[PDB]
Amino acid sequence: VPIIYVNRATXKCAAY
Amino acid sequence: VTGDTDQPIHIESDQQSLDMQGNVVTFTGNVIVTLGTIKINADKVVVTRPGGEQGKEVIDGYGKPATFYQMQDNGKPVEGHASQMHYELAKDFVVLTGNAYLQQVDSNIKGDKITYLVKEQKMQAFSDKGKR
Repeated sequence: VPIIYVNRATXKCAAY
Repeated sequence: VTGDTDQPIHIESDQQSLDMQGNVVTFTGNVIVTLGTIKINADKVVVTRPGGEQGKEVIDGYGKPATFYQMQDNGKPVEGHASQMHYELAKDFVVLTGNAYLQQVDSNIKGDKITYLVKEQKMQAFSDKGKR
């Protein structure tokens, strides 16, 4: 799968 | 955006770490999982893959509290809960098990396990063989 994970604790992201 | 594929899975979490082998992780702290305007409130979530071997990988999640939101195809918002959630990329659906609940004014499902088919009315009891 295409994934995106984001921090609530910083408001910034990375794909998996 | 997609291919002719499953939609991209979105996860918002408070604090986690990444894998020294790049393939087995966890997402943690008052977590939201979002896909197809399904929402899942969680506490701990998993994603795990074998580098792309046989093209198969899985998604799992737990919540304290857990909440499962969807829209229903009849143009309505819906909420619910379960002790755990699971998905895999050849299933059309997401499955919820242990201590599960979902309700509209039109329908109630609660007990072992929940699934909803985002094209067809087969929400049913499927009482379970392992709390996982």
